[PDB]
Amino acid sequence: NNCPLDWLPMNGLCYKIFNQLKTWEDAEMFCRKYKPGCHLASFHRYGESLEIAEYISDYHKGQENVWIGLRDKKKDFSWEWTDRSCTDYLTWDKNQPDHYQNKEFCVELVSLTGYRLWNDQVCESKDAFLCQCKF
Amino acid sequence: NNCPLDWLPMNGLCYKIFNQLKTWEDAEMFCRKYKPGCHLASFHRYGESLEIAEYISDYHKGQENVWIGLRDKKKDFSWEWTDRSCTDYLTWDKNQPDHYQNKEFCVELVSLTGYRLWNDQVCESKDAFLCQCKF
Amino acid sequence: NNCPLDWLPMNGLCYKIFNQLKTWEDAEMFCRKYKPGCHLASFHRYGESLEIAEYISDYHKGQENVWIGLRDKKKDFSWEWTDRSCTDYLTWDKNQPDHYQNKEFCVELVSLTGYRLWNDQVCESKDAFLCQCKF
Amino acid sequence: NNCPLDWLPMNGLCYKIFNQLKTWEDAEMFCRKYKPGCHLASFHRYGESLEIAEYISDYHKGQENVWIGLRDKKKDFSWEWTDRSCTDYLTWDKNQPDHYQNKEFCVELVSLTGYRLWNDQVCESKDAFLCQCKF
Amino acid sequence: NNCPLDWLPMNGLCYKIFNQLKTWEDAEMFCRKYKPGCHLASFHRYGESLEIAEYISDYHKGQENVWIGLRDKKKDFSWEWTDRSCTDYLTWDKNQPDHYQNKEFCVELVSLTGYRLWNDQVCESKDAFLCQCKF
Amino acid sequence: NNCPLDWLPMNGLCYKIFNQLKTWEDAEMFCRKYKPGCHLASFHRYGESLEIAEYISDYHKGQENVWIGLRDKKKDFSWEWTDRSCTDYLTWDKNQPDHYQNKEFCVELVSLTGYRLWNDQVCESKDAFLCQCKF
Amino acid sequence: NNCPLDWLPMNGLCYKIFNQLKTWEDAEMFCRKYKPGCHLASFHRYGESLEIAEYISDYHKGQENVWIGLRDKKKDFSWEWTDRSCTDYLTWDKNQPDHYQNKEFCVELVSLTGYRLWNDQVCESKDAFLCQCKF
Amino acid sequence: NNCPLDWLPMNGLCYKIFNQLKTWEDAEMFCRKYKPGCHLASFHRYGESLEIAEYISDYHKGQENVWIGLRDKKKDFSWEWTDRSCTDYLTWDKNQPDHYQNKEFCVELVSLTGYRLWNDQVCESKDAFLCQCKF
Amino acid sequence: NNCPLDWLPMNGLCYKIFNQLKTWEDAEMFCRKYKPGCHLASFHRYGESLEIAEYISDYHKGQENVWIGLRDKKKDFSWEWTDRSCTDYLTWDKNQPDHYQNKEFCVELVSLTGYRLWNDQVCESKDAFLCQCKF
Amino acid sequence: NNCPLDWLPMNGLCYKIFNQLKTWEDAEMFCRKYKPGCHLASFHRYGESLEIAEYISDYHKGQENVWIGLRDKKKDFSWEWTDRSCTDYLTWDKNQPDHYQNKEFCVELVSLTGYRLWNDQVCESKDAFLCQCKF
Ligand SMILES: OC[C@H]1O[C@@H](O[C@H]2[C@H](O)[C@@H](O)[C@H](O)O[C@@H]2CO)[C@H](O)[C@@H](O)[C@H]1O
Ligand SMILES: OC[C@H]1O[C@@H](O[C@H]2[C@H](O)[C@@H](O)[C@H](O)O[C@@H]2CO)[C@H](O)[C@@H](O)[C@H]1O
Ligand SMILES: OC[C@H]1O[C@@H](O[C@H]2[C@H](O)[C@@H](O)[C@H](O)O[C@@H]2CO)[C@H](O)[C@@H](O)[C@H]1O
Ligand SMILES: OC[C@H]1O[C@@H](O[C@H]2[C@H](O)[C@@H](O)[C@H](O)O[C@@H]2CO)[C@H](O)[C@@H](O)[C@H]1O
Ligand SMILES: OC[C@H]1O[C@@H](O[C@H]2[C@H](O)[C@@H](O)[C@H](O)O[C@@H]2CO)[C@H](O)[C@@H](O)[C@H]1O
Ligand SMILES: OC[C@H]1O[C@@H](O[C@H]2[C@H](O)[C@@H](O)[C@H](O)O[C@@H]2CO)[C@H](O)[C@@H](O)[C@H]1O
Ligand SMILES: OC[C@H]1O[C@@H](O[C@H]2[C@H](O)[C@@H](O)[C@H](O)O[C@@H]2CO)[C@H](O)[C@@H](O)[C@H]1O
Ligand SMILES: OC[C@H]1O[C@@H](O[C@H]2[C@H](O)[C@@H](O)[C@H](O)O[C@@H]2CO)[C@H](O)[C@@H](O)[C@H]1O
Ligand SMILES: OC[C@H]1O[C@@H](O[C@H]2[C@H](O)[C@@H](O)[C@H](O)O[C@@H]2CO)[C@H](O)[C@@H](O)[C@H]1O
Ligand SMILES: OC[C@H]1O[C@@H](O[C@H]2[C@H](O)[C@@H](O)[C@H](O)O[C@@H]2CO)[C@H](O)[C@@H](O)[C@H]1O
Ligand SMILES: [Ca+2]
Ligand SMILES: [Ca+2]
Ligand SMILES: [Ca+2]
Ligand SMILES: [Ca+2]
Ligand SMILES: [Ca+2]
Ligand SMILES: [Ca+2]
Ligand SMILES: [Ca+2]
Ligand SMILES: [Ca+2]
Ligand SMILES: [Ca+2]
Ligand SMILES: [Ca+2]
Ligand SMILES: [Cl-]
Ligand SMILES: [Cl-]
Ligand code: NA
Ligand code: NA
Ligand code: NA
Ligand code: NA
Ligand code: NA
Ligand code: NA
Ligand code: NA
Ligand code: NA
Ligand code: NA
Ligand code: NA
Repeated sequence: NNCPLDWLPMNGLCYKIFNQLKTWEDAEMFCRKYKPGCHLASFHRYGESLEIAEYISDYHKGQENVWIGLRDKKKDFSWEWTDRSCTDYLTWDKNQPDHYQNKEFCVELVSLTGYRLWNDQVCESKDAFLCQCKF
Repeated sequence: NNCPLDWLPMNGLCYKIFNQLKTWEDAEMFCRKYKPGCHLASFHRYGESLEIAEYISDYHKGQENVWIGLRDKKKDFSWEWTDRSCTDYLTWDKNQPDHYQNKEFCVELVSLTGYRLWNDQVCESKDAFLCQCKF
Repeated sequence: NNCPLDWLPMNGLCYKIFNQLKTWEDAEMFCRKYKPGCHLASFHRYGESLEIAEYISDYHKGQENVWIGLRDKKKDFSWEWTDRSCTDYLTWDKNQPDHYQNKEFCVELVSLTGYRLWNDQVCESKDAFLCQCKF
Repeated sequence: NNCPLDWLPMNGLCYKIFNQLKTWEDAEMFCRKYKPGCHLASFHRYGESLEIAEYISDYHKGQENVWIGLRDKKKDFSWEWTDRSCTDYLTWDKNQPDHYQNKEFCVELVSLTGYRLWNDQVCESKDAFLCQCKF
Repeated sequence: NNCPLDWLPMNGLCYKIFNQLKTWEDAEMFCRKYKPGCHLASFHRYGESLEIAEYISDYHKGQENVWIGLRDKKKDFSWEWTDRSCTDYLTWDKNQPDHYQNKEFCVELVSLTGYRLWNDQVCESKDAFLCQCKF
Repeated sequence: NNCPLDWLPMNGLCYKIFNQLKTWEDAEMFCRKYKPGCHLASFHRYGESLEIAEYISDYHKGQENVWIGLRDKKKDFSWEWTDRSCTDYLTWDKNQPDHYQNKEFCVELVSLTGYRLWNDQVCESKDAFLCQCKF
Repeated sequence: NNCPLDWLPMNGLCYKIFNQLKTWEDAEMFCRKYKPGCHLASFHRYGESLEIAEYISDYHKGQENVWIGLRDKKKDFSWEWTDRSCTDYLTWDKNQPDHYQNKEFCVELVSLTGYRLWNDQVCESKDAFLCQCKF
Repeated sequence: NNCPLDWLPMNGLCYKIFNQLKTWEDAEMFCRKYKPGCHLASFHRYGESLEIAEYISDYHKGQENVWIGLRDKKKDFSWEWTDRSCTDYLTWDKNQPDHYQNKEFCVELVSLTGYRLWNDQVCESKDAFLCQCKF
Repeated sequence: NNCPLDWLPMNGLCYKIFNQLKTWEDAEMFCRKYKPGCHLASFHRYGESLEIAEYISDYHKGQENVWIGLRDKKKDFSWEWTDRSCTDYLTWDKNQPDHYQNKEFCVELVSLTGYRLWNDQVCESKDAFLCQCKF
Repeated sequence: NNCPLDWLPMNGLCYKIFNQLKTWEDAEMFCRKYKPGCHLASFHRYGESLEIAEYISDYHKGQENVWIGLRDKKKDFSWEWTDRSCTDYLTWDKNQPDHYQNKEFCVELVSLTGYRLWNDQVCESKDAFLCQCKF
């Protein structure tokens, strides 16, 4: 009804992991250009993080990390979602975010954590990615 | 429509009884692989038990017991649903759960009770099963 | 399109008259086996009665009365709907229900009242019937 | 979606102009038998008159007037809608309704006014007609 | 799904930029004649401007401006939407509207502003256009 | 609180039986002049009839009938509520309304029916009355 | 409660007729300074005209007309409400508005019509006035 | 806001235990006559039972049992609430209901269970009671 | 009455201008200490801007600008509301914000724009201010 | 209004910090005795922690830690809220909970963290406390 068969429906939106590897920026443009009304995913509750993590664990083969829509463009710990939603929830991995070497401003789901925790990472890294769309 | 023709729409979700016999664990992952977001069914009110019980008695094939999403992971009688909803409702059959022979940590609907009551059973045993999805 | 094109959409559900003549219980089992989530129809509002009456008058030829889902299972004047919804609405015909000779425990729409009012009738009578479904 | 592609969705219902010419009675019965849950159209606010008027102009060419669901069944200026909705809104053309020569009891949208205003007319006149359905 | 796959679902409606050059009036008629209930788009919220601006930037390349449904038919700065919705939100570009040379009465989204802001333009100019439909 | 302590809160409105005897018109004017936005009560649901019937039985002793806001001003059975709400629910007593002797045009709740059913009565008769107000 | 006892609650706002005589400008400023969130009244549906008309008749005796919030600020028949709401509804008296002798730019409810219909009048005329507030 | 200080607010309603002792019938009439829109309490979810039980334990001194609105007038296990709500939830004590000596048709909260479980009891018994009101 | 009589009710909250002149931070602490749940005002809709502008123009004498709750805490152009609501709406004045000489990090309504548009200003400036509260 | 003047309204409930020092248990029963339905506060999202933290820092008296409704009854680290809401959120301070000296099974907001983080503490120790009510 709300979403096509191969998309995860949650709180009015539809989510899908893509196994293809891309930079954070390339992943966002792809989601946006996939169908009108799409972006890399934004998270707003713990239940979402867990339902999403399990979904990726079941539908994604490999240990590659997954890009999500959070980023720090101003480069000063002001994380914002590409979909323009509120940053009213977080779940950083242990010791994150750390702006490692001052080159990490794009967020990724950490494979080692069952895709449940976030990590700021180099945007030029090649990760799989999670799109979020309205249908 | 809210659900495909052969699914039971109920309080916003869709349910279906599958007659193929599987272990509790394979019944779960089967549901999750039918479509992203599905799980073995969870119950939260008396009306659902009755509705579900009637649906199964009308649509199943055979006289098998049915696996649902409730399971005792810690083995300390701490029942949790695979869909992560709160365990705010329970409807055990007479004298259950009994962790019989300390080898029962999975819940099934009991066929002899017309599929209304629950019973903790051996997870490696095979049963028919009830999936729950959001479309 | 909440319903197939040959069903009447009404307050979240779908309705359809079946002109084949059946006993009250055979009608209920036919609705039940039609598709999951169906029963003989339940009524909860004055507006539903008038809408259903006209629908029946237009799609139901002849003057056979029509079975709906109300019945007195305990034979004690406690009317219940087969869909388990609340009995919070009643529109009995003149001098009904009367449990005539204590042999009438099933409810039908009365052809003579333009299918607006109800009558308790011998359950084994053959009437056309109104199914209700969730799609 | 709320309506088929060939229909106009407005405030919860679906509307379609039919260009076949019919008497008011035949137009009402055609709508009723088109599919369950339909009637000639009722109007309740100025926006609806304006939206319908433009819709007909775009999808109904020619100078034929259009039947709608208002009629004077008691013949004493008691205008009621066939869909049983409230007569809480009227938009009569200049000097209407007038029961001209006591032969006018059905209401049509007047082509010369761009289908904005109403006229009471001989029910046996052949006009195009506007149906309203629930899907 | 609320909209066809190549349309943008937004607050109950569906939007689509058509990359064809037309005068303001031809663009309105094209939308109106597409399916019943469409018009050049109306805007009522800041979030809509941002969402539309981004969508247009991604699905409409080049520098052609885009027609929207606002127009000053009376020519005394009384801006009205073709879909008759209320003019309760405005987002004019710097120093607009200005009725430049008494020849500008139709509104367009300005490419140079990233399609975020509005400008009144000569109605016979050729722009791409944004349709809005209710499905 | 939605209503003063001696008024019955029901579906957004406040109701109160006044145990004073008045003609139908004096009863309407009394309610109207009580506070801005009051009228003799209008009814739209079966649940309201039951709730009101019980309330009146408990707070109005004796056998005097009770005026409600339904009246046939035109005298051709066109029943309208004084609060201008839609006449979309009726619950006439046996064989009513009958315009007995061409002198009955105002409606009252019938004491002998437990204030559940309606009757058209001579407007100059003295009944207690039921006011409805928006606070 | 939604409004004080001395005010009429209608569709979310509160209305009160003031019997003091004032020019249209003084009436608008009195409403604004009465308390934050008030203006002379705006109308958007026929029900409101009818409810307001009766309210004024009951709580405003005498033959004085009543100021409401509609006015032609540009002086070219561009009627706008002081509360910035949409002019989506009009109910002018016979042959109004007429800009009689080019001195009429403010709108009053006409006493001779029972306060149902409107007239454009000399803004400096002393009329009673209707305020609208949020509480 | 919703309820007076000494009442427990839950799901739109207000609840209060009265320490005075009365028969079931006398307790119901008292609630009804206390203020318009009151009855002995009805329960519809487990959380209600527990929040209520705790409230009574804290505000009620003594070990006397508490009457609630459930009863079996037809005397055949058809329990219904005096407030006319659905019987979509139950929580009988161990081995209840038992229609002991065929003289128990009124329900009471069992003090020994911390007022959490129900017991069918003699209606002529003197218990404290829980009223439920709308304000 | 969602608010005290000297406050402006608006979309669930209450607003009030304070004419005393304070630095941006002293204004925020004054709103905070006024009553629990108060801050300098946040804006989220075009309609709020216009309503607040008129309210200020009527209850605020003089031309002192007015502090609102937006500020750039990280001094990096990342504007946040003191009430922690989402920055999903902006209405900057011409050529603002400009961080003039890198000393302006607090936002005020501009008197010259009729209090409609915003300007980033030196936080130590003395302005009147707008509080917002939940009552 | 939703709450009394000296209470903090937040997501439908009312909160207040009490400075009187009490044991965790007496703080709980004190809240329950302030009004039926109250309990020590429960948290379910990051925004509440921040809102509450700020409120307390502004309205308390002293530098005491604050008791909240979370407590480990079974002493097996199974935290439950006194208001019976699900424990779907947690925000422990550094290295907590530690069941230190196996004598800590009650949670307090830590003053040195600006009242944002939690810590399990000795239940017999005294602290300021945060009540939560529904009015
Ligand atoms: O060194 C900081 C760096 O950590 C990376 O993640 C580490 C992780 O913290 C560590 O526990 C694991 O063993 O190896 C990972 C990969 O080196 C992050 O990817 C990076 O963003 C920084 O946070
Ligand atoms: O012995 C515990 C065991 O009981 C099984 O159920 C029994 C049931 O108790 C008995 O009354 C019936 O006749 O036979 C059933 C099947 O042996 C449960 O299936 C099992 O899970 C345990 O609970
Ligand atoms: O007499 C009890 C019996 O009545 C039937 O209804 C009658 C009805 O009263 C009469 O008006 C009509 O002409 O004939 C009907 C059929 O004989 C009911 O159908 C039956 O259920 C009983 O209630
Ligand atoms: O004479 C009453 C008659 O009017 C018809 O309408 C007229 C209309 O008023 C006039 O402006 C136009 O030029 O000619 C129409 C047709 O003669 C109505 O159609 C008819 O119903 C009567 O009301
Ligand atoms: O001069 C009025 C005219 O402005 C056009 O916009 C111009 C703008 O004036 C100029 O400064 C900028 O460099 O180029 C813009 C695009 O041509 C408007 O497009 C036109 O409608 C008038 O308003
Ligand atoms: O006869 C018409 C008349 O009926 C009154 O009701 C009577 C009823 O006719 C009678 O059978 C019963 O015993 O007493 C009723 C109460 O007087 C209506 O009240 C009146 O309005 C007319 O409809
Ligand atoms: O002549 C235009 C003039 O009309 C006034 O209203 C008239 C009204 O039309 C008439 O029916 C009544 O008897 O006398 C009124 C007052 O002369 C309007 O008040 C005025 O504004 C003009 O429109
Ligand atoms: O004897 C059945 C009878 O039980 C009463 O309750 C008992 C309860 O079951 C028992 O465990 C306790 O020791 O004493 C109670 C009082 O005798 C019920 O009150 C009655 O309704 C029956 O169910
Ligand atoms: O020049 C930057 C400076 O501008 C101030 O605003 C000016 C405004 O540009 C001008 O139109 C008006 O006449 O005078 C204002 C005050 O000098 C802003 O107030 C200031 O914050 C900076 O943005
Ligand atoms: O030792 C465990 C104990 O810690 C207390 O908190 C300490 C805190 O760890 C330390 O950093 C700070 O300087 O002093 C605090 C007070 O001693 C907790 O209060 C207590 O509950 C335990 O967790
Ligand atoms: Ca990192
Ligand atoms: Ca078992
Ligand atoms: Ca019968
Ligand atoms: Ca005519
Ligand atoms: Ca221009
Ligand atoms: Ca009568
Ligand atoms: Ca005039
Ligand atoms: Ca018993
Ligand atoms: Ca500036
Ligand atoms: Ca600790
Ligand atoms: Cl009803
Ligand atoms: Cl907006
Ligand atoms: Na999301
Ligand atoms: Na479930
Ligand atoms: Na039904
Ligand atoms: Na209609
Ligand atoms: Na739009
Ligand atoms: Na009413
Ligand atoms: Na208004
Ligand atoms: Na209840
Ligand atoms: Na705000
Ligand atoms: Na809470």
